Amino acid sequence: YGYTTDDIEFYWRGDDNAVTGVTKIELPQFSIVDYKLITKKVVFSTGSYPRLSLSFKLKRNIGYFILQTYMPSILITILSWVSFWINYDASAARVALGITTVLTMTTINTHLRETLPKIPYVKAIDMYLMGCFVFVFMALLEYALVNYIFFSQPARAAAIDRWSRIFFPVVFSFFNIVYWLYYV
Amino acid sequence: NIVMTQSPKSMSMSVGERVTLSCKASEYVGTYVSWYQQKPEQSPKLLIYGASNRYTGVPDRFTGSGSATDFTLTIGSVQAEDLADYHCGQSYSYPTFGAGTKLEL
Amino acid sequence: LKFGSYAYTRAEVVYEWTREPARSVVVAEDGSRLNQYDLLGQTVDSGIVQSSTGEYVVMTTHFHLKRKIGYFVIQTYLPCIMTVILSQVSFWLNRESVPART
Amino acid sequence: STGEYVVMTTHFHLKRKIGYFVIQTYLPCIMTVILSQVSFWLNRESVPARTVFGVTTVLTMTTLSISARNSLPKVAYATAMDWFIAVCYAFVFSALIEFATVNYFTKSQPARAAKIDRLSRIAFPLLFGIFNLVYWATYLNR
Amino acid sequence: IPCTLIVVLSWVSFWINKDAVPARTSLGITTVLTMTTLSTIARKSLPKVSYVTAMDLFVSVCFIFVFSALVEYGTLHYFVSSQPARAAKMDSYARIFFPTAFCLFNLVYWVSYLYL
Ligand SMILES: *[C@@H]1O[C@H](CO)[C@@H](O[C@@H]2O[C@H](CO)[C@@H](O[C@@H]3O[C@H](CO)[C@@H](O)[C@H](O)[C@@H]3O)[C@H](O)[C@H]2NC(C)=O)[C@H](O)[C@H]1NC(C)=O
Ligand SMILES: CCc1c(C(=O)OC)ncc2[nH]c3cc(OC)c(OC)cc3c12
Ligand SMILES: CCc1c(C(=O)OC)ncc2[nH]c3cc(OC)c(OC)cc3c12
Repeated sequence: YGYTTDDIEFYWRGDDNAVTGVTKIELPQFSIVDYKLITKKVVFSTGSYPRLSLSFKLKRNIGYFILQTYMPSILITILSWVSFWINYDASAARVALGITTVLTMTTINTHLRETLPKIPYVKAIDMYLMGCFVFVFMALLEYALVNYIFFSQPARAAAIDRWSRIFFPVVFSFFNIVYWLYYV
Repeated sequence: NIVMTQSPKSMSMSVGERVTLSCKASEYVGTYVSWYQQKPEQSPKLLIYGASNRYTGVPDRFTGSGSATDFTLTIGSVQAEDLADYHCGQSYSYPTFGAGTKLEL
Repeated sequence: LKFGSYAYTRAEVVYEWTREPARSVVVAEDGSRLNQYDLLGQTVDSGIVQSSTGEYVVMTTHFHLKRKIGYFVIQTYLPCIMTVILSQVSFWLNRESVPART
Repeated sequence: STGEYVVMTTHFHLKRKIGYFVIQTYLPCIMTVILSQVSFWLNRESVPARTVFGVTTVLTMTTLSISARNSLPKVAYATAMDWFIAVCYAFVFSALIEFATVNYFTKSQPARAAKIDRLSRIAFPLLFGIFNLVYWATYLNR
Repeated sequence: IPCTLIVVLSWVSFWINKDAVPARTSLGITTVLTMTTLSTIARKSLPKVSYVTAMDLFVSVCFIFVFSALVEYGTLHYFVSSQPARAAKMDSYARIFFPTAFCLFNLVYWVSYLYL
C-alpha cells in the first residue's frame, strides 16, 4: 500500500513451489484446472507499486446440472410428443396434457430462477429452456391448426398429425445436437 | 471543450436601473462559474466566485445566481462607476471564458 | 456520494478538489461490479449545508446509472406475450369442446 | 475435574400458542378431508370429476405435510401434528380407494356399488368425527 | 414415504376404466408434476454434490415408475383401436406385473444398503 518500487519489492519465494496445497483442494461443483503466479508493477497516481497475482481456473461440473435440469425439460417435450398419439376426438385430454406440460416446464424454469443473479444476457441454460418452449408451443399451435382444419377435411388432419408426429422428434434431436456442439 | 455563451453582447441604461447579465454553459458545470470585470486598460478583477459567493472587497450590489448550466449576474442599483466588461468563466474543466458583455452609460 | 467534515464548520476547514473538478474522481477501467446496471459517468459539485451545529462544506459526487432491460425482457415480457397468444388460441377451438376452452 | 463450583440456576416456564398452527395446518387439513368425502355425493357416471377430486385432495395433503414439517427443527421422533396429518392423509387415501372400488364394481353389480357408496358416505364422517374428538381431547387435557 | 405414496397413487389409474381417457391423462400429468416438485424440495437441503447419492436414486426411480405408467397407458390407448383385446390383456398383466417389480426393487435397495 504505502511503499513504492523505490522502497520495497515483492517476489515468490521458490517460484514454482511458492504456493502449495492447491491439489488437495476440492469444491462441491468446481474443479481446479490449474493456477498461475504473476509478478508485475501497477502504476497509480501516487507511484508504481509491486504486485503479485495468484489466479486459479475453475471448471464447472455438468452432471449435477444435467440431471437436475436438462432431463426434465426434454421429458416434458417427450410428453408433448405423446400428446399426438391421442385421437383428435379427445380435445380436452390433449389440451389439458399440453397446457400442464407447459406449466411443468415453467415450474422447473422457476426453480432454476432463484439460484442465479439478475443478468442482462441470456445464459446457455436459458437458451435451452427457450428452445424447448418454442418446441412445445409450436406443437400446441400445430394441434390447434389441426383441430381447425379437421372440420374442413378429416383426412388432412390425420395426415398432418402423422407428419408432425414423425418430424418433431427429429427437429428436437437436430436442435439439441447443434446446441450441444456449439456449447461444448 | 465547454462553450460559454454570454448574452447580451452589449446593453446599456441610466444610473440606478437594475441590470442583469446572462451566461449559459453548453455542458454541465456545477456552480464552478466565475464573473470578472475588466476596466479599460486594466487586468480582470474577480467579482463572483463559485456560483454565488461574493469575493472579498466587493460591494453588496453584485449578486450571482447559479444552476447546472444557466447562470446570471444581477447588479441591483447599478452605479455610474460600473462601466467595464464582464466575463463569465467556468472552471469545472480546463477554464474557458465567454465573449464578454460591454456595459456603457 | 456526499462527504464533508464532522465538527469543523466552513470557518475552520474547507474542502477542495485536487485537480480540475472534472478529473478529480477517477473510475478504474477494469473495476465495475455492476450486474444489471451501466455507469454512464459522474459529476462533482461543491456546496454548503446548514445544520444546528453550524454551517459546513459538502463535496458531492453523482454516479449516473442506467438499468439494463435484457433480463426483464426474457423474464416477464416474453412470457406475458406468450400467455396472451395462448389465451387467443382459444378462439380457433371448436365450440363443441367446452372443457378445452375452460 | 478442577474442583467444586456453586451453580445458580433459573427456569423460565413457557407454553406455546396454538392459533397460528390451527389456521395454517389443521384447518386446511380438515377442509381437504371434507372435500374428499364430498367426492362421494357425485354421480358414479362422472368418472373424471371423482378422479380429479381424489388426485387433488391427495396432493394437497402431501404438500401440507411437507410444508408443516419444515416449521420445527429436524428431529428423529414424530410430533402430534405429524400424527394428525398422517391420519388425515389416511382418510383421503381410503376415500380415493373407495371410489376406485366403486368404479370397478360399476357395470357389474349396480346394487352393490350403490350400497357400498351409501355405507361409505355414512361411515367416513363418523370415523373422522371420532378420531378428531379423541385426538383433541387427548392433547388438550394433560 | 411421500414418494412411495405417489408411486402408489399412480397405480389407481389402471383400475379405472379405459374409456375415461381425460381422467387418466389428468391424473398422470398431475402425478408427474408432483414428483418433479417433490424431487426439487428434497435436493435443496443437500449440498450440491456431483456424484449420485442414495436419495437421488430413490427419487429418480420413483419418477421413472410414474413416467412408465403414464407412457404405457398412452400406448394402451393408441393400441386399443388396433387391438382392444391386447389392450385389456396388457392392463391386467401390467396390474399384476409392476407391483412385484416395485417391491423387489425396494427390498433389493434396502438390503444392499444395509449390507454396506
Ligand atoms: C486469469 O486471468 C488473468 C488476468 O487476465 C491471467 O493472467 C495473465 O497471464 C498471462 C500469462 O501469464 C500474462 O501474460 C504475460 O504478460 C507479460 C506482460 O509483460 C508478458 O511479459 C508475458 O510473456 C505474458 O505474456 C498476462 O499479463 C496476465 N494478465 C494480467 C492482467 O496480468 C491468467 O492467465 C488467467 N488464467 C489463470 C488460470 O489464471
Ligand atoms: C408462456 C409460457 C410460460 C408460462 C406459462 O405457463 O404461461 C402460459 N409461465 C412462465 C414462463 N416463463 C417463460 C420463459 C420463457 O423464455 C424466456 C418462455 O419462452 C419464451 C416461456 C415462459 C413461460
Ligand atoms: C380450501 C382449503 C385449503 C386448501 C385445499 O385445497 O382444500 C380444498 N389448500 C390449501 C389451503 N390453505 C388454506 C389457508 C386458510 O386460511 C388462511 C384456509 O382458511 C379456510 C384454507 C386453506 C386451504
